[PDB]
Amino acid sequence: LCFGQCQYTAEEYQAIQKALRQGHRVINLANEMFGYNGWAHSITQQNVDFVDLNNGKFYVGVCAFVRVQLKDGSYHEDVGYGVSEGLKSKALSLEKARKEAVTDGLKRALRSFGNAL
Amino acid sequence: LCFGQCQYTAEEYQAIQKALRQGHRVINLANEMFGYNGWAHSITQQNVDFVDLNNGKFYVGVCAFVRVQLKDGSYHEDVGYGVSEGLKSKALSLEKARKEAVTDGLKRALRSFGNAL
Amino acid sequence: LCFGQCQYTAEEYQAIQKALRQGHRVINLANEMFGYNGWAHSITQQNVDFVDLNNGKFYVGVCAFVRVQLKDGSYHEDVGYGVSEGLKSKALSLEKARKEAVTDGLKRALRSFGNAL
Amino acid sequence: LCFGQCQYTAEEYQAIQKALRQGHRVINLANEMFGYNGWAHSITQQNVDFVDLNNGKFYVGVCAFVRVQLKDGSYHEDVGYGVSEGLKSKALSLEKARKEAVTDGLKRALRSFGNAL
Amino acid sequence: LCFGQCQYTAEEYQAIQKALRQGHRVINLANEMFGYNGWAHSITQQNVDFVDLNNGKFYVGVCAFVRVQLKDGSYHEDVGYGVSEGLKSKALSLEKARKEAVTDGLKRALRSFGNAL
Amino acid sequence: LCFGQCQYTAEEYQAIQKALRQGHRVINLANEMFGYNGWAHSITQQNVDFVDLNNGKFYVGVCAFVRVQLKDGSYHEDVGYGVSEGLKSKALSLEKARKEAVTDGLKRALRSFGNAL
Amino acid sequence: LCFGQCQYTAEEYQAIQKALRQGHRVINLANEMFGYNGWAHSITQQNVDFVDLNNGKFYVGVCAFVRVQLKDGSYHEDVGYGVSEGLKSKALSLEKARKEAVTDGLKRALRSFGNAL
Amino acid sequence: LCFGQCQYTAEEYQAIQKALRQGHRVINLANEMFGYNGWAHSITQQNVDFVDLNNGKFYVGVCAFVRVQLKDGSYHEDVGYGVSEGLKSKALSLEKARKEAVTDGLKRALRSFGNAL
Amino acid sequence: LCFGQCQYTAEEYQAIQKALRQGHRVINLANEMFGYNGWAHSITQQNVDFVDLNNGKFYVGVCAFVRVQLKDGSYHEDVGYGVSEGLKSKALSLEKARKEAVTDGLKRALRSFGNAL
Amino acid sequence: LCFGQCQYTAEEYQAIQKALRQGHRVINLANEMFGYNGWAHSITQQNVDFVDLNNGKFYVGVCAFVRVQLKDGSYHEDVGYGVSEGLKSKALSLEKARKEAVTDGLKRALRSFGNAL
Amino acid sequence: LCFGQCQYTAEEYQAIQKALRQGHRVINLANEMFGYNGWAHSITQQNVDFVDLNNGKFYVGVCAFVRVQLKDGSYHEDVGYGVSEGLKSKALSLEKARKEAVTDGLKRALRSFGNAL
Repeated sequence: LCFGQCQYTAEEYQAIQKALRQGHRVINLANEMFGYNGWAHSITQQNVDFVDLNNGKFYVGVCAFVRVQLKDGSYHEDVGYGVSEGLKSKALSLEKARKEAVTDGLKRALRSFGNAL
Repeated sequence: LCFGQCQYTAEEYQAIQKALRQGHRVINLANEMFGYNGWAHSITQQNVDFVDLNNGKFYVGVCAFVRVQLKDGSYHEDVGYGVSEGLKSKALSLEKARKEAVTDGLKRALRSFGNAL
Repeated sequence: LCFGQCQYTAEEYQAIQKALRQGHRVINLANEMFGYNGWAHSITQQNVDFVDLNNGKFYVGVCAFVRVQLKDGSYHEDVGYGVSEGLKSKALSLEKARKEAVTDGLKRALRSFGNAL
Repeated sequence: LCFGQCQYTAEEYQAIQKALRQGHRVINLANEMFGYNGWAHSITQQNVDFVDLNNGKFYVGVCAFVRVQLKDGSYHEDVGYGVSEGLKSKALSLEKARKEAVTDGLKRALRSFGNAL
Repeated sequence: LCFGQCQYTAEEYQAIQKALRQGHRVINLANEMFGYNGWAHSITQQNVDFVDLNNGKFYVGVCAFVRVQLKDGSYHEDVGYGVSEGLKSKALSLEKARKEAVTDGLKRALRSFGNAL
Repeated sequence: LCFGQCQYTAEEYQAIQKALRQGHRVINLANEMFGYNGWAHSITQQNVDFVDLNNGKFYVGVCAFVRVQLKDGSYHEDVGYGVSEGLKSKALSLEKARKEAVTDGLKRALRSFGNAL
Repeated sequence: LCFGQCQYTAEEYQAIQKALRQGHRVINLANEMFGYNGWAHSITQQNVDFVDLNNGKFYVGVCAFVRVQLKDGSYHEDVGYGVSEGLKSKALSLEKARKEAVTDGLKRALRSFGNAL
Repeated sequence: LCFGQCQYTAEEYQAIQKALRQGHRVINLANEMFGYNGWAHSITQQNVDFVDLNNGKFYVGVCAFVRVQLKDGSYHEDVGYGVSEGLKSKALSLEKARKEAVTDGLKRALRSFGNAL
Repeated sequence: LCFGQCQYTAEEYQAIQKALRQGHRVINLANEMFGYNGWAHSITQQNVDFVDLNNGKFYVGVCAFVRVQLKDGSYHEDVGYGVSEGLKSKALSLEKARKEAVTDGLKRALRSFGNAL
Repeated sequence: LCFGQCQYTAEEYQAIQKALRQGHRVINLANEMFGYNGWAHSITQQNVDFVDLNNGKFYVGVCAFVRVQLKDGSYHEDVGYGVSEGLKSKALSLEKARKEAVTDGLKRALRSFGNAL
Repeated sequence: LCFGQCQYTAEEYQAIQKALRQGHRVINLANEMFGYNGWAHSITQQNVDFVDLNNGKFYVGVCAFVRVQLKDGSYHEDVGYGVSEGLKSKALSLEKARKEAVTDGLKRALRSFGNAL
């Protein structure tokens, strides 16, 4: 059926659970375990907490919520934070903080499914 | 069926209830009890109560609502709070407070299902 | 069927009513009576009434609405209030008040189903 | 069927009407008459009319709308008011007023079904 | 069927119309005529027109819309007004005005169904 | 069927039209013609145009829209206005104006169905 | 069927068209042509353009949109305007303008169906 | 079927197209071509561009969008503009401008169906 | 079927495509190609960019989005702009600009279907 | 079926893919490849970034999002930008910028389907 | 079936996964792997972080969220950032930043499906 409506078989579910019980690495692990079409992730919220200028340096902090969903319908959502310090230009700091926040949120949300992740 | 619409069997329900009657640890317990696809959790609301600057120290407090849902449809929601004191940088304090709030909310919401959690 | 659509049997309903006629304790009682998947609770509204600073002390009051729902569809909603006085730090006072409000609301809403609760 | 969609039988309806023709007490009466799963109640609106400080005393007034619904679908909604005077602390006055308002609204809404209530 | 979808029988409709052709009293009359599950009422809107302080007295006026609905689906809505004068305390005046407004609205809306009401 | 979905019979429609071709009086006429469950009325909008204080007198004007609907689905909506002059107290003037506006709107909307009304 | 879903017969449609090809008068004509349950009208928008005070006289102008709908589903909407000049009191001017606007809108919208109207 | 869902026959469509290929006049033409129940028109938006006072004269301009729809479902929408100059009173200018705008919009939208209109 | 749900036949589609491969003129072409009931157009957005007063002259610019839809469901949307310069009166400039914008948008959107348009 | 719900055949899909693998020109190419009824395009968002006046010259920049959709349901969305410099009049600059933005967005969005575009 | 509802076959899924395990280049790779109708992409959010003027130079930073969806229903969303520095004109900087942000977001979102991308 369509994504979010299919169901696993007994053997497939058992194998997946056994493997589970035991950021490119985590993405590769997820693709190998669930399959390229077996999982999805999205961003539900993001905002900038503060942007401060020190003596020629920028300090930035970003928050982001990441939602991970499976083919069956189960989901997990967690928060991620990104920080950049000691940089000279605003753009690089903001870019790094925003990307790191999303990556950390994805990692934390994907850890909830098992110890392997 | 799809998540949120399936139903347990008599034997499975009895076994789950017997086991129930009796934050990585609680996550592992939940995955072992309900299964990797048997439970879900989400964040419904979050806000910053206050950010104050003392004599070189930051005090922060964060609130968060966490909703836990099962395969059948039952759900439980509870509040969690995170606090950071004595830190030097704003970003670390905010990150720690936000993550701790979500973790505490998840723990409290997952305790409502039984004594084992 | 799915949660919120199932119906009780005559014998089960009679037994539940007889037991009913007669905050970890109330949670345990509810789980024993209705079952781990037989009841649910949620938070519909919450706000801070006031935060005042006395001579080195914080006074806080919080309101919260708690909704309790059963497997059949019946529901009960009630208000709860939490107060903290004599504390030194804002964060602890707020946390205690917020949690106590939710707990009191849950207790009051769960009392409406019978004398046992 | 699900709550809000079932229908009474002729004998059950006749018995209920005969009994009807004739705040823990009213709750017990309702549970005995309709059953623990035969009625529900909720809060639709609530607000604080005024908070005034006299010579060391607090005067408070609260309004609340309470909606009572039955298994069949019939419903009744009424207003309730709570007042607190002569108290010393704001939190206790607010708590008492809010709870009393909800209780009075529930009583008034539950009186509309018959003389027994 | 569910409330708001059932239909009367010819004899029942004829008897009800004959009886109709001819605030606890009106409530009792309605319950006797339509039945405890044969009618419903609700509040759609309410507001405070003005609150004025005279030489130690409070003058208050409240408006309210009341909607009455039957089992078949027919409905009638009317306005009600409540006034309090000569009182000393704000809370009692507001409570009396608000309750009287709802009661008057219910009476006026219930009069539209026939002369008996 | 439910209200707003039923249909008339040929003889009933012919009789109703013949009678039609030819504020308690108009309400009684409508109830006698269409039946206690054959018509409905509601308020869609209402506002206060102005409140002015003359030399000890209040002048008030109110607008209201009234919608009348039948069992089949046909409907008619019209405006009504209420005015009060020469009164001493604000509350009585407002009450009279508001009620008169609704009554006039109902009359005008009910006149559109025929000459008898 | 329900209003807005029925369909005419060939003979009835032909007769209606022949009669069509050829404010109480227009209302009577419409009721005679389409039937008391064959047409409907409503108000979609209304506002006050201006209220000016001359040397003891009030000038008022009101706009209104009127929508006319038939049993089949066809509809026509048109604008109407009402003006009052030379009056002494605000309330009468406003009432007359508002009613005249609705009447003119109804007339203009009902003229679009044929020359007879 | 209901309006907006019926379909033409081959002969009727051919005749209508042949006639088409070739503001009371345009309304009469449309009623003769499509039928009294074969077309509809409505107003989707209207606003006042400007109102300026010259040396004792009013200049007004109004915009309006008119949507024309047929029985099958096809539709056409176009803009219309109305202007009044040299008038003495505001009300007459506004009325004339508003009505002329709607009429012009209807004409322009009805021209899109063919050369005959 | 209803508009927006029908489908072409193979021969009709082939003929239409062959003819396509090759503002009253474009309207006539569209009506001849698709048919009077084979195409539709609408306005989705419109606004005034600026209105400036030079030495006795008005400069105006208007934007408009035009959406063209066919019987099958295919659609095309494009922007149109209208400009008026050297005029003496505001109303004529605005009218001309607004109408020209819609016409240009219609032309551009209708050109996307083929070279013939 | 209706647009956005049909499906290609194996041979047609293979031919289209082979042709794909390899602003009037791109429009002609798209119409020849997918067909006059095989593709659609729309505008989802547009805004003006800035309008600055230099020494007698206007500088303008416009952004636009363009969404391209096919008969099956696949879609692609991309951003386009338009710039005008050295012009004398505001209207021409704005018109050119807005049209160029939409054209560039359409081109970029249509390039994503293959190398031929 | 329609896009977002179809399902892969076992052999096709296996081949796609094997190929996956291993910005025109990435677009070509995606079209070759999934097919011209096998994938889609869209923009969910975009904003300008800051626009600063240095000594004759413009510094710009843009954020964008890109959502990639497949035929089955699986999806992945990621953030992209674009920066422009050292440019002389605002328009070129903004255009380059906005386009680069979307391209980077597309690349990052498309990398999540496998190592080949």
